[PDB]
Parts: sequence; C-alpha cells; structure tokens
Amino acid sequence: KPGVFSFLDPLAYEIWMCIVFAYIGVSVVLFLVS
Amino acid sequence: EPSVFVRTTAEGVARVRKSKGKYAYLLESTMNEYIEQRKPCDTMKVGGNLDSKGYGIATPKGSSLGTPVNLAVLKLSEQGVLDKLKNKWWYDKGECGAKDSGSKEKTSALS
Amino acid sequence: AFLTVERMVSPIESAEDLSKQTEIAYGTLDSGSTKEFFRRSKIAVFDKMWTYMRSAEPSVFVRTTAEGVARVRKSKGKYAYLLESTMNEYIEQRKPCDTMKVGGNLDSKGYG
Amino acid sequence: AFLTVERMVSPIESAEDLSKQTEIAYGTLDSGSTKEFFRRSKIAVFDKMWTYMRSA
Amino acid sequence: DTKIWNGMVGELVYGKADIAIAPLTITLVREEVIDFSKPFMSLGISIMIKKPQKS
Amino acid sequence: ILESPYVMMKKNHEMLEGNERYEGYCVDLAAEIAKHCGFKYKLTIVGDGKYGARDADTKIWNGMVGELVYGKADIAIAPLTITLVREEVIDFSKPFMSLGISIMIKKPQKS
Ligand SMILES: O=c1[nH]c2cc(C(F)(F)F)c(N3CCOCC3)cc2n(CP(=O)(O)O)c1=O
Ligand SMILES: O=c1[nH]c2cc(C(F)(F)F)c(N3CCOCC3)cc2n(CP(=O)(O)O)c1=O
Repeated sequence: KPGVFSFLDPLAYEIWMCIVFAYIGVSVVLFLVS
Repeated sequence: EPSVFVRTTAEGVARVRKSKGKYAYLLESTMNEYIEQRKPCDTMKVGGNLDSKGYGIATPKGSSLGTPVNLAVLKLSEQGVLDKLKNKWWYDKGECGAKDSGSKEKTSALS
Repeated sequence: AFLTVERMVSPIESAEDLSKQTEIAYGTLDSGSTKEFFRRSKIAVFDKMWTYMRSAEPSVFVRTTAEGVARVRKSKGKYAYLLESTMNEYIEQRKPCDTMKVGGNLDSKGYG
Repeated sequence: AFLTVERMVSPIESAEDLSKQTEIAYGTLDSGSTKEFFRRSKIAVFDKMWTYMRSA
Repeated sequence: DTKIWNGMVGELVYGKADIAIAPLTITLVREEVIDFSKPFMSLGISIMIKKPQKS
Repeated sequence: ILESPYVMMKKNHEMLEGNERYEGYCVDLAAEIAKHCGFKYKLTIVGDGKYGARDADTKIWNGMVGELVYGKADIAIAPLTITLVREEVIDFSKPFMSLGISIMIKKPQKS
C-alpha cells in the first residue's frame, strides 16, 4: 500500500503545481473587479 | 521531388523508420511481412497485394528433372509443408511476436 | 461501462479469432475440397477449427453455398462462413451488399 | 482507468497463459528430463512453449 | 472404383475437349492426368461475414 | 542467392563446410526436394550474387539464369520472379508461393 502518493498518482505533481498557480492567478482577478 | 525513389530497400527502411508516418514504402509482400518480424517491429504492412506474383523453381530447358520437380512441388504444397516452413522461418523465427507484442501494451500515467 | 465494453469488442480479421471465441458459429460446405483441407490440416489453428466443427452441433456444414450465404445473412453476424476468395469477392459485390470478406487468404491456390 | 487496468490483469494458472503472453520470461533447467519432455512434446501448447524457448 | 475421370477432366483425358478454360483448381492428382498452364489467378480460403452496419 | 531468411550463413559458417554452411527457407525446401526426388545435393551461391538478368547487349543471361543457360547450375531454387521473358529460355515450375506488391508503414503511435 502506497501512503498519500497513491491518491496523488492519477494526476502528475506538475499538473498540481499548475492548477494551484492558475487558481492563484484567477483569485486576484476578482479583486480587480473590486 | 525530392524523389520518392530510393537506391536500396534498406534505404526505404531507413526512411520509413525516420518517416514517423510522413512516408510509406512499397515492396515485395513476403519481404514486408519478413520485416514485420524484425526489430524494432515498428513496421507494419497494410492492404492486400496490388498484383499476383509467384516465385517458382526453375530448371534448365529440357531437363529430365522438370516434371518430377513439379510433382514434388505440388505434393509438398498440398501437404502444407510450405506453409509450415513459412510459419517457421518467418513468424517462429520472428524477433517480435505480433500477438505477443499486441498482448503486451497496458500503461497509464497522465499528460 | 457501455462505452468501455463496446470498445473492448473487436472485429475478426483472422480465422484464429474464431478459435478464440464461440459466440459466432462458423463452417464450410458439407462436402468439397475445402473441408478436406482442414481435415488434412496439421497446423494447430486449422486443426483446432476442424476439430471444433466436427464436434459442434447443430453441424455447421450446409448443403449448398447459397444456403450458407443465407445462414450467414440471417444469423445477424452470429454465423461466419468460409469459401473460395474470388467467390467471396464476387458475392460481396452482389446485393444486398450486406456481407463482406475479411482478412487475408488462409491458403494458396491457382486456377490455370 | 487505473482501477480498470488493475482488474484486467490476472494471475497465471496455466502454462497456456505463458504461451499467450511474452512479457514474463519462462524456462527450465538447461538439461534434464524436463527439457526432453518439451523437445519431444507434441501437444500444441507445450510445442509452442518449447518453440518459444528454442529461440528466445 | 472405376478410376474413371468425369467432368471436364474426363473431357480432356478422353479427348472430348481440346482445351479447358474455367475456374479449375490445380491439384496434384489432376496434374498427372492432364497438363495445367501456370496459374493466372492466385486465390484461397476466405472469411465471409455480415457487414457491420451501425444503427 | 543470399536472401534472408531463405538463405543465411551459420553463426559458425566459417567453422563449417558444405550444406552445413547454409540455413534458410530455401534450404528446407530444397532438402524436401532432395527427399522426394531422391538425390544428393550441394548448395552453391551464385557468383555474381544476381538473379540472372538478360543482357540487352551481349544478349546473355548472367547470374543463376546464365548458370542454367550454360549448365553451370543443375537447377535453380531461389526467390525468383517468374516472367514471360524468362520462361522462354528456362523452365519454371508451378510457383510455390503467391505474392505481390505491398504497402509498408511504421505502426501508428499518436499522442
Ligand atoms: O478445380 C475446381 N474448381 C472449382 C471452382 C469453384 C468456383 F469457385 F466456383 F469457381 C468451385 N465452387 C466454389 C463455390 O461454389 C460453387 C463451386 C469448386 C471447384 N472445384 C470443386 P472443390 O473440390 O469443392 O473445390 C474444383 O475441383
Ligand atoms: O526474379 C526476381 N526475384 C527477386 C527477389 C527479391 C527478394 F525478395 F529479395 F527475394 C528481390 N528483392 C526485394 C527485396 O529487396 C531485395 C531484393 C528482387 C527480385 N527481383 C528483382 P525485380 O526485377 O525488381 O523484381 C527479381 O527480378
């Protein structure tokens, strides 16, 4: 049994870093509206 | 142009292996299938023969051996011995099993 | 599940596929050189096939080539048939164009 | 996809499974009655297997 | 039994026919009784199936 | 002629002599010919390494074909195309293997 990693496996870590950064980028845009 | 023609069959192999699907190369059917067994087994034949042809035993004209050779040929042919030896020297000697390599392809991961 | 199971299915392109299955009955004319080929055959695949047809019931053999064509057309893909290649191509062009040859020839013969 | 590919795989339970595959190598002692059994073999499966080892 | 050829084969052996032009399969047994020309149409056993139309 | 897999040298072909030197499809075939037609045989490579084209100048077949025209070869057993231009000078048997022009491509691997 893998620990933690098995959940991580279906989608690559890089893709995670990307979705994180992308979300952070989306996040500020709402503030621009304010 | 540049000409599709190539100096050697080996040259055609070199192009097709480099072609990456950009190019296709005609050649003798049995030779093609013989390449199919060969590594890296990247090659594959497609379609039926464009035209019928058949290699045959040749004898000097008027040779006494002629007819017996002929009967021997048909006899060996009907026994399936020829097909047996074909299966031998081609597929059985094959560097890459076709359905063997086909059974072996189950990966994963994510782009 | 539907699309998955659907994609797993593959069309036959070699007689060996019949040896690997049983869902689709297959056979030749009740008499002729063709059956005698399998009967005399020593290749394991064809031998398995002849061994199969000899045992399978109701027998796959049919009285006439036309009867075999009808047994194929009405079986809705559950009964393949085997016959001379040129004959097969000549039938495939015929109406209702509902049937087709598949795969390479199992063996060599030549009219002369 | 992972779970599906996971379930498709099955443990070997007949030598025929080896004949139907190639990914896992298989063989016998370099000499002995066992090898003789395959070279003398006439059963199509074992014949296929010995034919395989013969050239692999 | 009678060891008598029938059909076109008999027609050649018995001189009834001058030449045969037909989808006549070459066979070793027929090879020894009459003389074939070189084959003019390669052919063999083949698989006929239902055409898989979508609906 | 030297054509894989119809004719191939032994790994120790240098260590070997005679019929032992050769192995291939045509080897097994010719061996069967020796079986049925009953005779001793000794395989020999054609000297020019050619099938035996007819010169249009000297009007002379070379190769195995010239070997037949000049009796240098008792019989021919090679992957040799049968043609009307060749049949007139030498006697081909009924062909042992139907074949034709075929399409070679690398097997697709898109991503
Ligand atoms: O020389 C031979 N040439 C043959 C040519 C054909 C055809 F294909 F029609 F041209 C056929 N048929 C197959 C299709 O159904 C109608 C009859 C049988 C032939 N047979 C008898 P076999 O022993 O059953 O092969 C021969 O002996
Ligand atoms: O009788 C003939 N028999 C032949 C047999 C073969 C082979 F397949 F290797 F056995 C080949 N090759 C095809 C593969 O690349 C290497 C040479 C050429 C042949 N040619 C020359 P063609 O005049 O271009 O047909 C003949 O004449």
